[PDB]
Amino acid sequence: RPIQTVGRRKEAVVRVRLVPGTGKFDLNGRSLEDYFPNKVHQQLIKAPLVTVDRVESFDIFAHLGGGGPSGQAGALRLGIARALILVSPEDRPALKKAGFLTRDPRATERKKYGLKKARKAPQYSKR
Amino acid sequence: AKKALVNKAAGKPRFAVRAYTRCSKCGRPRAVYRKFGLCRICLREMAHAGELPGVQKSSW
Amino acid sequence: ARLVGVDLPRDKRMEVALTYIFGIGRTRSNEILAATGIDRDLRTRDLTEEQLIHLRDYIEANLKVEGDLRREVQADIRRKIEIGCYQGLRHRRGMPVRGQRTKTNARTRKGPKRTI
Amino acid sequence: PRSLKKGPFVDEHLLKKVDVQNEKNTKQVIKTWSRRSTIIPDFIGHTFAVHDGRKHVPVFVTESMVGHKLGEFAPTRTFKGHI
Amino acid sequence: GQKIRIRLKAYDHEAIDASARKIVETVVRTGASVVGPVPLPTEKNVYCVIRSPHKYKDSREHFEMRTHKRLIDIIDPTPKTVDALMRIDLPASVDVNIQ
Amino acid sequence: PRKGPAPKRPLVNDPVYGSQLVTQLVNKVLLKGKKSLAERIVYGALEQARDKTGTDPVITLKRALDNVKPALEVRSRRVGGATYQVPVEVRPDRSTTLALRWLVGYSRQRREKTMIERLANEILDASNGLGASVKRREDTHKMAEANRAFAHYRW
RNA sequence: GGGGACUCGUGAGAGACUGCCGGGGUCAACUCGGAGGAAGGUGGGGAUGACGUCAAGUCAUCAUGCCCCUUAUGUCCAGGGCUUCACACAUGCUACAAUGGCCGGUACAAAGGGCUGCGAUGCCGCGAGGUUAAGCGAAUCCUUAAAAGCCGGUCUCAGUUCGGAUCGGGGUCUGCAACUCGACCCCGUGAAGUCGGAGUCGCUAGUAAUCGCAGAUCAGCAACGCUGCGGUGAAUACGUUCC
Ligand SMILES: [Mg+2]
Ligand SMILES: [Mg+2]
Ligand SMILES: [Mg+2]
Ligand SMILES: [Mg+2]
Ligand SMILES: [Mg+2]
Ligand SMILES: [Mg+2]
Ligand SMILES: [Mg+2]
Ligand SMILES: [Mg+2]
Ligand SMILES: [Mg+2]
Ligand SMILES: [Mg+2]
Ligand SMILES: [Mg+2]
Ligand SMILES: [Mg+2]
Ligand SMILES: [Mg+2]
Ligand SMILES: [Mg+2]
Ligand SMILES: [Mg+2]
Ligand SMILES: [Mg+2]
Ligand SMILES: [Zn+2]
Repeated sequence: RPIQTVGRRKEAVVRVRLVPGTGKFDLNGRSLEDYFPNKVHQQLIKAPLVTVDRVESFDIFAHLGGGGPSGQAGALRLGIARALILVSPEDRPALKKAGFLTRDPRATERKKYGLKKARKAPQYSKR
Repeated sequence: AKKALVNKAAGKPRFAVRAYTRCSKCGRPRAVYRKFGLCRICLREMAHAGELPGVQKSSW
Repeated sequence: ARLVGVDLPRDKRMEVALTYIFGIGRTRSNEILAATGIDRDLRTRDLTEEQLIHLRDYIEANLKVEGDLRREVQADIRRKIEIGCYQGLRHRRGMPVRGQRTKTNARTRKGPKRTI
Repeated sequence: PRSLKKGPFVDEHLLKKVDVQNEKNTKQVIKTWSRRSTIIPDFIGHTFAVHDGRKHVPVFVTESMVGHKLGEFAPTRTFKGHI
Repeated sequence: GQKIRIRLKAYDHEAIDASARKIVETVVRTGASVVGPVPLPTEKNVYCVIRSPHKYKDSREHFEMRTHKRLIDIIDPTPKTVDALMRIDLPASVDVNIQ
Repeated sequence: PRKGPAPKRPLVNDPVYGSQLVTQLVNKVLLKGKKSLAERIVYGALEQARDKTGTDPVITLKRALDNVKPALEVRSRRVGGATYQVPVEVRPDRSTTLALRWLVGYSRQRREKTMIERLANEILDASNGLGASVKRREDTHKMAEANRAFAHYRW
């Protein structure tokens, strides 16, 4: 069976299809630099791949949906780390120490009634 | 509200834009919804009493 | 380079340089410079005198500029006063004429604060 | 009614108070309660009594107020000054 | 084929699945075939009123209204189950459609 | 707060320059969540910094900070009927924080056109010891060297 | 066509309890730190307001004891008023620009609304809109193009290509009707404002800050309000001396 994993960050959902290859990020029918133009997002897409040193192999492609450019970048970080385990069960103590298996549950706090935002209160004005 | 003005809003007024909605239970002119036909006060008693279905308190 | 009596300031791009004429904004300056073939990205110090003849006859045939626009404005304000309409009663006292709020505002039609 | 698809708006109870006077050429004052009516080029020379809230105000359509409403010439609010 | 499409809508859970899994189970005994109850997404109306009848803008109640929606879509058409879809004891809170 | 220290937040290494000091500089430039805008200023000003020296700019950046780190600050306290300043020692991770606030803070009111060239002048005028952020080092020290008499009130 | 792999929708479940290990403590409650784990000590957030205080608020949601009006304080309608304006305060918005304005190209959302409706597509109009009409009682069709962002070009510190108040002209839509007193569009005009005195407010993490989108009321709308939704995303907290 092919490798079918999923990671999700805030509202993004990635579907990584890790295949053994030469290293090529054709995300959603689009290359890496064309989809994530920022250099900082490109560091954490391949950050699970530099801890294990398989950056020259294991070419991926995924489906991207929901969220923004950084939620999709953070969700794809979780998808790589949850795909290397299914092809290699011995680098599990290496990825868990760097904090790459953690889903990082951090959502947008809801607006509360009587306040302008989640926590931002109006002016006080005691007189 | 006044009993003369509750019957006026129920009938057929001249110049059809002149019509408006009151609360079906008390006759309040303001803050009357269209899904229920009730004002915000009368919505609050009947949703707690269970007298109109689907509606309960919400938390997310 | 005096065009209509307006004296276009030097070293200014011609799309913006024509906006200093009283009656020509930015959108009119896109069609002054379209029927006369002059490009937008042109410094006004490189303005050929043969080019300047082509926009001293397009303006006097199709637009309304200094003098005979500033007198049309002060006559329409004049017309509302002698008929005695609402805006003529409202132009005489310096209060806003378009139904603006006059309780905590309208500092433009009035002066600064007075603080009685 | 303010669009150039349905013409101007004059009340039906005011056209047949002036078209019964345009034909027999009299200048009687019209006691109206219709501020919203539009001065059209048939009101030229007539005089109206427009209701402002408490009384009737004599307005005289000369020639040049032929594009306005009839209620712009009867000031509703009274104000002199705070002192 | 796709001839009988039913569109059960209700206000509460444990009344829309009990009315489909065991009550519109009464047709597969005739030798028909269903594709199971298909859960659709749920509508959530939102209301937010002032608690006080006067002057207290900052105190509020939130009332919702969930409408659960399911779909069954039995495949095989038989003339003796046309009436067997009519005489079914539905509860009061559930509305049925025939598409 | 009342209940001891709060856990401070980690900073990942910057991908272009292998150092945590650059990614700590982009968070002082950052306003209104425009982080990709704040990274095009700090990456831009460091590349403008190597075109006037030739030296690698994160080596230029650390010599810009070693001339604006304060060693003594001047925290205040009220004692009796007159309040007066007290010199205390600055811990090392505050000296990095209080210096990067001064490079970004005095470059926003410097006389050039773009933020990329205002920041690149203040780094180079602090690597030589001539800028206006350097002058606040020997104004913080002069106010801390005129108050050694009050060093016995350390809260 | 078809597929049950992945996601999502939504039903029933598992999961976190100091359960396990080490140190401190009457072997106590507990406490500091490790292993596993998606999550660790209440995982984040909501719903939830004890006995009572303020003769706190509402006789104008409703209900009501007394007192009062009954050819008027009842009641119908047309106009006007709640929108005034020497001023004073409070809450917001847009700003004073280069971490920006404008022009062109190009990515990425969530939660909602729709039959007295949603108006695709095609055409006409500079545009708000007009007209024809396919589809859809909606995970199906429409609302729907998210905007900040990214790339490139221009402006060069000026009361300006910043600001968009005010005023002149011409329009559209809703409605019996837009004068008093509606939003929106176009052309022109281009005021104050160059970061704010004493004082003072909010916020400890997906927070503040900033950028848009949807709803309820609603023919239309003075929606910059309210209640929600997601995108990008900080800096600090030594400490209890002082308020
Ligand atoms: Mg937010
Ligand atoms: Mg208050
Ligand atoms: Mg109405
Ligand atoms: Mg409890
Ligand atoms: Mg009292
Ligand atoms: Mg009272
Ligand atoms: Mg009473
Ligand atoms: Mg009336
Ligand atoms: Mg009012
Ligand atoms: Mg502008
Ligand atoms: Mg653009
Ligand atoms: Mg067109
Ligand atoms: Mg000035
Ligand atoms: Mg300036
Ligand atoms: Mg707190
Ligand atoms: Mg509306
Ligand atoms: Zn009611």
